[PDB]
Amino acid sequence: GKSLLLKVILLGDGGVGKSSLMNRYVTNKFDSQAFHTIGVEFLNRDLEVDGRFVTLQIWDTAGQERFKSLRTPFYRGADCCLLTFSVDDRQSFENLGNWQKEFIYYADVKDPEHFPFVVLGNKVDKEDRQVTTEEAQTWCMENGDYPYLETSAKDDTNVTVAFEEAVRQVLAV
Ligand SMILES: Nc1nc2c(ncn2[C@@H]2O[C@H](COP(=O)(O)OP(=O)(O)NP(=O)(O)O)[C@@H](O)[C@H]2O)c(=O)[nH]1
Ligand SMILES: [Mg+2]
Repeated sequence: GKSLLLKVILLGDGGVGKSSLMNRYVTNKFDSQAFHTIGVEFLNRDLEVDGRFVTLQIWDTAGQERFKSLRTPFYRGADCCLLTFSVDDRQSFENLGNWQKEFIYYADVKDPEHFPFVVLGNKVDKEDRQVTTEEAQTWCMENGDYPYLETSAKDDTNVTVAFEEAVRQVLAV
């Protein structure tokens, strides 16, 4: 019959790698000189998870605060939220709780305690990390027991796994 259509939405500070993550996963391409997203964009991607056929509709958003008004209307209907930071940007990590809360409010999330969130620490390939695997993981345990993954759009480290996990989190609810 039909594939299961699931809507996942990437949220996180400007520069973290959201569009690079979506574009690495969808078209196996990476741009070193990626330009700020100013609105929203979605790309559909087909996969099989646990021998189950899914269409993942990945919504990309502007991470910058000036474009908040453009992205917030598109949060509603998301089946999962990928809260994204960069391992070389302590502020992006510190802003996770803010992203999480902005999602729950504008997505109109009735049951936030059970809503599927996945946290991605991107840019793991880069040498000077400013945020430790341990503190990232501890935050995720303490703030809802969210699965955490370290990713690199650049090297294609854990990108497929992150998006598969988003699907698994959805199917487990
Ligand atoms: N080293 C490295 N650079 C990455 C990685 N992912 C993205 N980048 C780089 O980081 C910059 C920002 O990427 P981008 O995908 O545009 O980030 P964004 O979160 O979508 N930004 P915005 O919210 O403003 O649209 C680009 O120069 C891109 O090449 C990664 O895994 N590793
Ligand atoms: Mg972008």
